[PDB]
Amino acid sequence: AAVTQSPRNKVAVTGGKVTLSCNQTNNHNNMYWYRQDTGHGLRLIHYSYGAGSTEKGDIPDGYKASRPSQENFSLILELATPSQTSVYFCASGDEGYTQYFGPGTRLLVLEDLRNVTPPKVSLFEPSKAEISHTQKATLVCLATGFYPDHVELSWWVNGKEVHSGVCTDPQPLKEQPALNDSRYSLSSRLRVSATFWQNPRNHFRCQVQFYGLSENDEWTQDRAKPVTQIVSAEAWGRA
Amino acid sequence: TQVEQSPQSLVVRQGENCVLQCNYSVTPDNHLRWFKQDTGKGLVSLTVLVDQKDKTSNGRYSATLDKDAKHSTLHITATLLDDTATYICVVGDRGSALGRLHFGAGTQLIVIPDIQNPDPAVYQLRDSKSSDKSVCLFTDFDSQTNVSQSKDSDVYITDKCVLDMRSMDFKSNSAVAWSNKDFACANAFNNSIIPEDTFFPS
Amino acid sequence: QKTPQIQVYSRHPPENGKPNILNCYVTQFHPPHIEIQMLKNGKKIPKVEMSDMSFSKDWSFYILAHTEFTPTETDTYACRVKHASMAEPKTVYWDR
Amino acid sequence: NYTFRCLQMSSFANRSWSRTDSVVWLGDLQTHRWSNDSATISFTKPWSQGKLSNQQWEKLQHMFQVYRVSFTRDIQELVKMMSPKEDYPIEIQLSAGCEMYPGNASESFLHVAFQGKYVVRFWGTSWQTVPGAPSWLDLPIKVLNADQGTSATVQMLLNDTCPLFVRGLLEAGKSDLEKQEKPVAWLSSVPRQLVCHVSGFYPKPVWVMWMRGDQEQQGTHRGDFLPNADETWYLQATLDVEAGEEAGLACRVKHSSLGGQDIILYW
Ligand SMILES: CCCCCCCCCCCCCCCCCCCCCCCCCCCCC(=O)N[C@@H](/C=C/[C@H]1O[C@H](CO)[C@H](O)[C@H](O)[C@H]1O)[C@H](O)[C@H](O)CCCCCCCCCCCCCC
Ligand SMILES: *[C@@H]1O[C@H](CO)[C@@H](O[C@@H]2O[C@H](CO)[C@@H](O)[C@H](O)[C@H]2NC(C)=O)[C@H](O)[C@H]1NC(C)=O
Ligand SMILES: *[C@@H]1O[C@H](CO)[C@@H](O)[C@H](O)[C@H]1NC(C)=O
Repeated sequence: AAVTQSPRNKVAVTGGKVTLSCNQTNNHNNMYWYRQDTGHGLRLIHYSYGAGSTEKGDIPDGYKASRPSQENFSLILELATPSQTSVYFCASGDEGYTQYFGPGTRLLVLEDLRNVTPPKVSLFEPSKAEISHTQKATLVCLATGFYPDHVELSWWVNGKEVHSGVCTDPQPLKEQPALNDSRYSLSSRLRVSATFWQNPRNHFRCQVQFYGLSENDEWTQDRAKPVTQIVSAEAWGRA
Repeated sequence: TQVEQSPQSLVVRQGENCVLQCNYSVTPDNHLRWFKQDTGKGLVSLTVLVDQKDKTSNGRYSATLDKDAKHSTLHITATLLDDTATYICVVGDRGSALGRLHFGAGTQLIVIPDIQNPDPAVYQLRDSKSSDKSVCLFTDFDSQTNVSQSKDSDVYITDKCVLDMRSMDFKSNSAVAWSNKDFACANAFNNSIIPEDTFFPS
Repeated sequence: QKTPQIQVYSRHPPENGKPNILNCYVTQFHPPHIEIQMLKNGKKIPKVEMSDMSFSKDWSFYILAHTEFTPTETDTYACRVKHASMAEPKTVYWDR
Repeated sequence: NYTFRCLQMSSFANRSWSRTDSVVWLGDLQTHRWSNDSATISFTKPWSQGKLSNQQWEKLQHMFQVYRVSFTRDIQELVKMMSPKEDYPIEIQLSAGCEMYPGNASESFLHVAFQGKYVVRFWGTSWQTVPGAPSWLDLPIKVLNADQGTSATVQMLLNDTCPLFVRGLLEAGKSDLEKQEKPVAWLSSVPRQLVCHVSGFYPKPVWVMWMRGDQEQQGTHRGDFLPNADETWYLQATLDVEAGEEAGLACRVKHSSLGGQDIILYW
């Protein structure tokens, strides 16, 4: 059984309308909307027993639910608020007790979208000192000057994502801790064998997926629109 | 809050065993499920206990249910670095779709990596597209070594991070430091208590 | 909806001047929400005992009401019943 | 052959308000009452605990106690699951128990009525709809059958715990069950329908016939068996006759309480 959610990640503004979607092709009659908040367990918001149905959960305030069909169940936030910043989980199930959960949706409601900025990504090639000394090569990536902290950093070797020998900062650090609206920075490392980096045919690419404004958000400011986008840096191997 | 988890968080070293508690007052208690949630990721089910007195085992994971005491434990045998996640207890009050699930806040687990042959060093790494700007990488140091945050606000030092070169079975700690405003790798990790035999090249 | 049936009768032989028990027995009604009063000269008797409501194999509800009464040739005894199936309350008088 | 009955009746007025009352009969005698207000089940006979130990009854009361709450939320959820196909007010009854036969033989039942109509029964290992029941009930049924805990519990209760308990009840209540109570008879006529009132007899089987000496009257019309407060029975027999035929007739009553000593009451 598989359950999907769209979007996977979202940045919104106070007063705006936000629709979180949930797709399930398991033919399950029942679908459930939860939210996760640190300090609490998952709390139920809304649930549906089939197409047309919707029922209030434990914490239904500020949320409206819609079940257009067996396949889809949507959570609608009519007038968004910062109190609605959470990871939202969708679940579905048949007549049994098992509830199958989707991947989860991070929602961040900001007061104003003015300070939103995509990252500047820079891939730093390994040291020759390391290669000779350790017989291993560590690539280092760096995303800078981005706001808010809703990004996903991934490493790509020859068009295919790698996880082995990778680790990212668990949390992005503020560039201006003295500022309340501070833009963030995130670092990540990829480590491969020296002989693998020495191969000139190996294409290395650090990728940051940035989550910002929708293709429907209004933008009046001077610089370019900080829309949900990918920013990446890349390098080739060398002997 | 009808579900309570203990400890709130714990820190173990790679290889050691840890036991996670769950106590509940949910009436009735049809079943209890354990979840593993990697930070940022979703809810991976580990096992589900159902009987009055129940025991299960899913690999290194093994759980026990005593409904009379309304209590459950999850033992993890020989912890790996992968086990670093929040572990969630969930009690369901029916054996059908009429049931509501009751979620615990979760026990947080942090597993400290086992660095076999530490070889601490600081390397300088340069930008591929603009070789003027560079970074300083403190790496290959053991677990005992802590990295202090950046005191100077115009310098940036990230917290330690552990990567696993899986196909080689090799682990290493790393931390990245860089600044734009007078700054070099030789004098970057003076902020932190570095080992005496830390390799400084060039 | 099932319309109720009221049957009034005495426990012992109805002897004028001798203390006795009167039974009001309502049956064959649904829904089970019902108000039942035992009356002496059209007036509600204070301590009227009521048994717990039950139903038969045909699913229709029944309930027995009983009070202590000392009958005379002049006094009238009745059983007033209010139920959702009827627009107007129904009262059945005791007869010997 | 005694039939044991646990009679549950639930009223669901609207989305929030509801109540559940229960009464328990062994034969024509009440053994237990469980009002909505009472958190615990009440004994109405000194022998209502049967041959069960104090721990056994407690484990069994707590089981039902949980069930009542479980049942309340479950219906409300099944209403939501069906809406708008079903709507308040909702009236649900349950007739569950076991009938006892010679030897160690017994048959158990669980019958559910929705809005005064018999719709669902537990049979063998699962819930099923009866003939005549609406098709939308298939879903609630499917959901209840999904719950394997309830199924295992109900099988145990119907297969084992019912007949075991009632076999214990019959021993503990022998004196009350095998009790004998003498009927009292009196006569009256109404504009003339000649009535033979009979009251205070136990057990329920009785024989009341109008006789002109030996002539068992063809016009004898027996009424309905009506209960008394002190757990005895009342019955009347009305005869259809013309005026002047009052004398020469009598009402005869046969009962196990008298044992040959047939009551003969002349007018
Ligand atoms: C089957 C039992 C008698 C037979 C009598 C034998 C008992 C003998 C003992 C003598 C005791 C004397 C005292 C009598 C007290 C009088 C009150 C009882 C009268 C009613 C008859 C009882 C029949 C019901 C018993 C079912 C109880 C089962 C129990 O507690 N089950 C729960 C389960 C709760 C949870 O927790 C459980 C653990 O406890 C398990 O883990 C379960 O898996 C889990 O789900 C469930 O919520 C269960 O579904 C509850 C609903 C019953 C269905 C009936 C609905 C009919 C369908 C109609 C719907 C139409 C749709 C309308 C819109
Ligand atoms: C309780 O009794 C019922 C019979 O009344 C049992 O149900 C039967 O189960 C067998 C196999 O287990 C089936 O082949 C039959 O079809 C069932 N009978 C009916 C009439 O449906 C049930 O197994 C008993 N349960 C327990 C726990 O003893
Ligand atoms: C019946 O009992 C339950 C639990 O005690 C209660 O919540 C409910 O309000 C009661 N019903 C009525 C009508 O008082």
